[PDB]
Amino acid sequence: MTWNFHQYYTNRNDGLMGKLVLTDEEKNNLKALRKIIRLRTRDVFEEAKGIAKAVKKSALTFEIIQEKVSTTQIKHLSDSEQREVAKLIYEMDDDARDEFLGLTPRFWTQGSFQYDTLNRPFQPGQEMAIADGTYMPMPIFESEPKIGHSLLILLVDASLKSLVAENHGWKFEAKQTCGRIKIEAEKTHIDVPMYAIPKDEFQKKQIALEANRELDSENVNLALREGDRKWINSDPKIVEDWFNDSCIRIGKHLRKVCRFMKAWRDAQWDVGGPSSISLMAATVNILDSVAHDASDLGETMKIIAKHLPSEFARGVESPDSTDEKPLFPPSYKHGPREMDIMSKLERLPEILSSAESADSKSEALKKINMAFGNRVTNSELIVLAK
Repeated sequence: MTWNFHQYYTNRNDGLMGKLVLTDEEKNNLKALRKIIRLRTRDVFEEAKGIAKAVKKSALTFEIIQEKVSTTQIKHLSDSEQREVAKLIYEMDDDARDEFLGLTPRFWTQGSFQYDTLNRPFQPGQEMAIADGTYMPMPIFESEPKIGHSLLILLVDASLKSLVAENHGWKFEAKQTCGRIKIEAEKTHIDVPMYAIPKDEFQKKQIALEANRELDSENVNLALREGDRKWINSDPKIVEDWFNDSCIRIGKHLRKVCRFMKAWRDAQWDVGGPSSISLMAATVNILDSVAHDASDLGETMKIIAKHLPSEFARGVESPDSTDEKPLFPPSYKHGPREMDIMSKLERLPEILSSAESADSKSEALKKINMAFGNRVTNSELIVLAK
């Protein structure tokens, strides 16, 4: 016996894609959540700007400024955080205060929601994620921009915390690269990294955009929450463009197989396993260099599973040239975490082979479900090879 799994993988109702692709409820939910954060963040920034402009209008004391702060949504910060915001607004010099009054936060979602490879969570504790970056158009800087790193972080945190304060079952979490809202009961969290981008360039492109119906990566700076290094050059559009380009170059099946590999990962580890981006990059390298047939994703997945251990062993380069660190280290550097990852990857082609030569459709299903978990239950998707 030899079985074909193309329908197992791709059927949009009962097949693996049918089980991975977010429901409408889930997808509209994530969009509603993102919209809610965007609205509050713009509101919080206006409230702060309103105070700034009152300082510009007439020299207000520091005590008056603390008073005004305490009545805005910034009141959801800690009392030390609140006075920190008041101090920063009070201390801003004329140049910085003008720039701040010009600042309007802009938004852009990154990650799997944007790559369109966001899977429904499998194991308990696994969550849907969405990252919506907040971008701050400001003059080009080195060291520190006119509008402080500190002030920008506090206002974004104030936005998130004001939303948490309005929602039972929401929780705020501060991370090194973002603020986070988690809604455990909805298996959802939203990340908000903050970026500085050149203002003059942003304005120029925006005018052309509206007239005709991207920014220079080197000056896109990710804010870091702690440590000596407040900013780092990091442009999420690099990876985003690379992946979209890869999809065009390889074909529409690229997104499906990346979903399958992420689903494999979610089934093999409740927590941990290779990052999604290392799997996508390794898969892209394989499909770029190995002949395969998109009309049979059963066969294509066997090709992928066969070549992934070699990809990971030699180490997986980031498609972003400016990242020094690989997405995954080469063998001579592997510790326990990577060794565990190598063992799982080496097992995959064995699993897919045993499914292919199972005695029946029901056993073929059980065997391939060792790789992806028991999500697909309709064994009739599995057909005899011709």
